[PDB]
Amino acid sequence: RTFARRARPPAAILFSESMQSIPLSLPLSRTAFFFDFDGTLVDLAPTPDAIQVPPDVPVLVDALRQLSHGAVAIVSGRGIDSIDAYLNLPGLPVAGLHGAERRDANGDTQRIGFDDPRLLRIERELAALVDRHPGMLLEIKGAALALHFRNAPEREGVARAAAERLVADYADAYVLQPGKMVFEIKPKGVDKGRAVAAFLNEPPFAGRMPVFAGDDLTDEQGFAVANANGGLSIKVGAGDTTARARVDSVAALRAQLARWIAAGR
Amino acid sequence: AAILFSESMQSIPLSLPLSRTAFFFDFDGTLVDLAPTPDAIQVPPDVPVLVDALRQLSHGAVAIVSGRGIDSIDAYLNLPGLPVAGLHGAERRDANGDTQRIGFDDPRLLRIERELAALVDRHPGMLLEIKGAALALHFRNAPEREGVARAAAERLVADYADAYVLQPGKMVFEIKPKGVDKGRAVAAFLNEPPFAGRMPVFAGDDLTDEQGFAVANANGGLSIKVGAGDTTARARVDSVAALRAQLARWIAAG
Ligand SMILES: [Cl-]
Ligand SMILES: [Mg+2]
Ligand SMILES: [Mg+2]
Repeated sequence: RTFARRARPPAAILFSESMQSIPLSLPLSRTAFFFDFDGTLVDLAPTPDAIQVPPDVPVLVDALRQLSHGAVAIVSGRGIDSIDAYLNLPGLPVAGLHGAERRDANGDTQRIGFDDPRLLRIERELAALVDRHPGMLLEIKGAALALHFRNAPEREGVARAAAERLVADYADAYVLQPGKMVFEIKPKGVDKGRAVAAFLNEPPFAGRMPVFAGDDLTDEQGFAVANANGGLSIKVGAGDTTARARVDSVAALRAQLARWIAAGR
Repeated sequence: AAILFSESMQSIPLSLPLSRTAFFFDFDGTLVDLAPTPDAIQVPPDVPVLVDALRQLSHGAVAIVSGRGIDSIDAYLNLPGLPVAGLHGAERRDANGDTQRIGFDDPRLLRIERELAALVDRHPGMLLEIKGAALALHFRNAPEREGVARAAAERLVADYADAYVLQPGKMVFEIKPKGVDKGRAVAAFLNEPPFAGRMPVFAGDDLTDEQGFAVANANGGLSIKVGAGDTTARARVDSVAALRAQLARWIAAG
């Protein structure tokens, strides 16, 4: 009785399942761009509050946004408000907190897990933990928490055991997200891949070839979704990855975006 | 160090490391309920008890930051040597008991005040309110004189733009010395022992507290808005009583 007629997909480029060379150019108005922030567009700093955002970063993101007609999103472990504080690009689509909050292209923001009483109980136990361990840093991120040990590397074991134990106490609602010198605790059932897939179901992203660039373990789910959709996954820096392409550094990734922009306009 | 709040909304934490936290509280509408007139406020004895307990447990890193003057705060709190920034920062008693004033007795303020006293004497309904080092030109009871009030106030501020700023309000134009606001008072405290180096908490209820929220946030701390309204504060509580309940729990956890 009913059919499922589709329009020919706007994507004009497909990447196969193999390692790939980063293209010289991309048809910017048929491509969707998803970027992690720390360690990807901006260098990782000794603490989250110490990152330095060069002026090139907002200029390049905004030019990509213009030339692609809005199909650029930040998909970060930071909160949306933090990303807004550093780029000040009004109305930029942002998935923050590994997908626990997302602002779509209309500017509507959805959040999950904020004000959850269990997070406050987890937070209180981690606060006591970092009290006993100088050099560890507890970062409170709205609906998520980050247990940093970059300045106490000898405490990686106690950070892991504490975070794994608290997550297990609330395993129905929370999940662990390891990262470089950090363990983050975040609501269950949201991730960077799901956030990318949600963007790709909405204008202006829908039907376009996706690009995803990231540097850490959380980003592998973004690479997975970009690959499943025939797109281009770019790992920044060293490490095993499912990304199809790799660049050495934040500067080298930045340089790729700059070339795509120049080739476009 | 140890505890950082990100730029995001935030829940009120169940506890805080009191010996490593700095606390800054607005007074009216934040620690005590709003009143129709300034002297009609009632300060329950809970307020000085909770403030003093936090002062002891944090080893001195508690300050009041209010538009009220220091002497008024002392009259209601009776807490000896409590650090207090009064009159929006125009007077500030530090942790050593020394009071620093900005613009008090300035010859220029008295000249501005004399010009405005001439203006208000001609135009009934207008009222000149004198607030130590700052002035307020009211026209609530003479609303048809708003343009006269605006031109005169702007002209006088312009004659001393080096040192005075104009701030419009509801049926009023405020003339304040430069560098006088709650954010600057917070910032000054955080450059002094025992506040220096500590994660700040700042609680407030209206627009004059927004700069205090911004300073707490810049330092990775906890800004708390009392009541409804748009704010830059990261956390929110429903009421004066609700905020007091948070302080009470933080103390009891200590
Ligand atoms: Cl993820
Ligand atoms: Mg990253
Ligand atoms: Mg107030």
